[PDB]
Amino acid sequence: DNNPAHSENYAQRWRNLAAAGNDIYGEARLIDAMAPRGAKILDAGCGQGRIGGYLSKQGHDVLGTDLDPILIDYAKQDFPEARWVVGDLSVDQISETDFDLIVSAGNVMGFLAEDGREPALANIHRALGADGRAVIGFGAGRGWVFGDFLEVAERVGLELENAFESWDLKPFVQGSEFLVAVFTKK
Repeated sequence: DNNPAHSENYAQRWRNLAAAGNDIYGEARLIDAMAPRGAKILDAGCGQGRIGGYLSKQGHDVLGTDLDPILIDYAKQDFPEARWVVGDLSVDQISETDFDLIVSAGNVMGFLAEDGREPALANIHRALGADGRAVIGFGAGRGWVFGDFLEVAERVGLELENAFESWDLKPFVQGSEFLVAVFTKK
């Protein structure tokens, strides 16, 4: 009996998040630590803008892209000092470039079709500035085998700089169940 008249408006969203008090900004903290001040940052697969929105509040120039139009609408309401766009990274080229940082923190790789994976990563690569970095974090057993992911990344020209098993920089080791991979361009 669920329908779109059951969802939260702007007030309710804001109050419910402040009242939840959840540690939801870990990924944003890492990107902030890596960023120069006023960096240009792409939140790739941004959902309703949790990471990019936080970054916009730190004075960065943020663009968030996601395929879900309802969530981009929430982002536009919640974070009007950032820029937000509906698009599917596997099929729709990102036309903007020279991003200092690009972050993927969605952790929803299983929804990305196999044939969309290389185009998605080539897309990231093209949007990256010459001296920019891409930081992509997702879990084991959540739609993408880490070795294939790295292979696809390297094939499109994203060069692994380092890898961690968490957004708080614990080292990626044998049997690690999560990957945060940092890439440079070319």
